[PDB]
Amino acid sequence: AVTFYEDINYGGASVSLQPGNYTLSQLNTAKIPNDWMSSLKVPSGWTVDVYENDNFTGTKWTYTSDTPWVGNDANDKMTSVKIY
Amino acid sequence: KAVTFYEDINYGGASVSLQPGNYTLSQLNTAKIPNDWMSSLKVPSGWTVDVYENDNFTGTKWTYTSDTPWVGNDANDKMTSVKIYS
Ligand SMILES: [Ca+2]
Ligand SMILES: [Ca+2]
Ligand SMILES: [Ca+2]
Ligand SMILES: [Ca+2]
Repeated sequence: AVTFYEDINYGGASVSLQPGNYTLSQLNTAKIPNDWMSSLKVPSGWTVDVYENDNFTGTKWTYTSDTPWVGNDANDKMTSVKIY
Repeated sequence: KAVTFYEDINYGGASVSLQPGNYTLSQLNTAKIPNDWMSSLKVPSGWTVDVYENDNFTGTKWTYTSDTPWVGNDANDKMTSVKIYS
């Protein structure tokens, strides 16, 4: 599973998700708010595509390993996400 | 690294740089890229650009993997939505 974090360097509230394609509604149901994610852990061999807008549209930021900082553009922008 | 779209062939005219992602017509226009406008593009190494004729990634699809001074006659001024990925 992938773990998403509120704050940089794996800080604040955290929620883990198995692979899948999660819309904003599905994220909210798992207690992940909109425009909230700052860091994440990604198991080796997995890809996380973070989308700026809902339904897997808008800018996409790709992570293939643990990161304490998603970057200036990606920070607090996650609205949908694909994990595969 | 970003994809730069140009108004005219040979990287001419107005230009807009875009990060990877799946952009609908609405999102393209918000990024200041008009409909049916793109004529050439620069593509970062190892990136793929899927240019769609219609909205929501439908219609004819043209694919580019390097700097392209001439998108081709069919593709020219037809970009309405686009997927950029590595
Ligand atoms: Ca945050
Ligand atoms: Ca967002
Ligand atoms: Ca043009
Ligand atoms: Ca078109």
